[PDB]
Amino acid sequence: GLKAAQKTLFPLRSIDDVVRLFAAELGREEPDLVLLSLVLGFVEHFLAVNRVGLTYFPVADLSIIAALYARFTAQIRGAVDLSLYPREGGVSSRELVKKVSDVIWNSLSRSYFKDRAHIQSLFSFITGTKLDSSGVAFAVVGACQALGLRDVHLALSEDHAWVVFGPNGEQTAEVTWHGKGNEDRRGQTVNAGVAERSWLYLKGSYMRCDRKMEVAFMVCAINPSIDLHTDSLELLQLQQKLLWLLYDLGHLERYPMALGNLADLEELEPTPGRPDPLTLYHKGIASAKTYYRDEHIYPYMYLADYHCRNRNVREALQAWADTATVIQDYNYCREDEEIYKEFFEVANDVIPNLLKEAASLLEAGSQGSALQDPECFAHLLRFYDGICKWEEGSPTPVLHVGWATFLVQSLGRFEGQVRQKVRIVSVPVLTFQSEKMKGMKELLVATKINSSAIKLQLTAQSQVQMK
Amino acid sequence: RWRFPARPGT
Repeated sequence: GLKAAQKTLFPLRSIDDVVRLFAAELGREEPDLVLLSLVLGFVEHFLAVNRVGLTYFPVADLSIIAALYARFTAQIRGAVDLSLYPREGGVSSRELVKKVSDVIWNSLSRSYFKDRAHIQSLFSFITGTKLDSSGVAFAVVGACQALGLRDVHLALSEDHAWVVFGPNGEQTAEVTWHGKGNEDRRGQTVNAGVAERSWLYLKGSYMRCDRKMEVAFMVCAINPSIDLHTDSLELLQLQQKLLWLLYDLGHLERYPMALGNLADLEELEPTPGRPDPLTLYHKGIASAKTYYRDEHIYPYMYLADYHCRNRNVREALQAWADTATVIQDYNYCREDEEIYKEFFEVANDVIPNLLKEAASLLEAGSQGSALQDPECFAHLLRFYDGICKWEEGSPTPVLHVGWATFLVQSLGRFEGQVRQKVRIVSVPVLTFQSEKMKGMKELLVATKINSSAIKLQLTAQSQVQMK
Repeated sequence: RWRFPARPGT
């Protein structure tokens, strides 16, 4: 497998030597996913998992990396006989992709915690026989590249990974598990999930990677965590530098989440002469609008979290409103629980905490407060409108009474005189999409909000207590 | 623990 030109940079003695390797591979016809994932996993093992003995950087010797490479390629070539699966015309078959998926799956440790850190790379697969969910999909794509199957590529939503292949790259196959206690669907298409308009499959507006984007995925998959309180500065630096390399070559253009990740790293440690974090967050949103029909949630969540961290209440509320405007056109389905948890935490923890602090600061005489800005009240209302509209037509409900007390409290953080300025109109001015918010319009301007009436309108509950 | 690569937040 390893060609002479792939070996000339070893040993890798620094962050910068690893970046040089990535640069060299990204300059080749096709970057070697197996080589690159092994190198990252090796470096991550000795910078985050076991730093005993570390003095600067874990030197990656060719003999060591080549031996791991050979273990991988021997395992895949011996287990997958290509003669059994004839390939017409640069196109792999569903049976072949399933075989490769089975070889990876069947190699894993019988029992292990699937939620651990540092089990994403081919280094983990070879040395520990352990992979996380998305790691299995990446490993299938790396195995397929090692086999010469140029048409097999990684597909990514915001919470899941699978593969595309076949004539025109138009076929889809599940190759790993999703979540905890869901039933395998390995071998099947993603068409039911697309048709049901779940967030998990993005209404079909998911990422179809080329090889360079598969390199970007492995970079985003670097985990600098040493423990709950400490990150590896070395791995943060490596991730940041590799992301800029990919950015400069054009390979983040269609990868919103990578752009957000890069923006986050720039906020932590700015690189002189590069774009500000805000510019990068906006670029991520633009990517989602340009390539994915503005059907992604996380570009707006990335932006909102940045404003939240910086206590920009107005801009945080606007970005969460924008978040909800995306989700409103989805149906909440069985395996979408991660995005429900995110909306729940924003509505019922994050926004309440932000508004509580804003209330204290207003008491102390703050000027230009979000709490005195009717446009901010309108953003709060748009946030809840999008969540209510999301619920419409969904097979599983979203709202319940455990949301209602937080809604009443948040509404109440704006005085009646501020709330009155927003004009709610039918199809500061706001239009509601959801039937639940339309029915609540009446209640939104009283000096003291009617808590019980709000609760009734937000929830399926239609009666009050009997006695 | 484990988070999906490049998901926002902590």
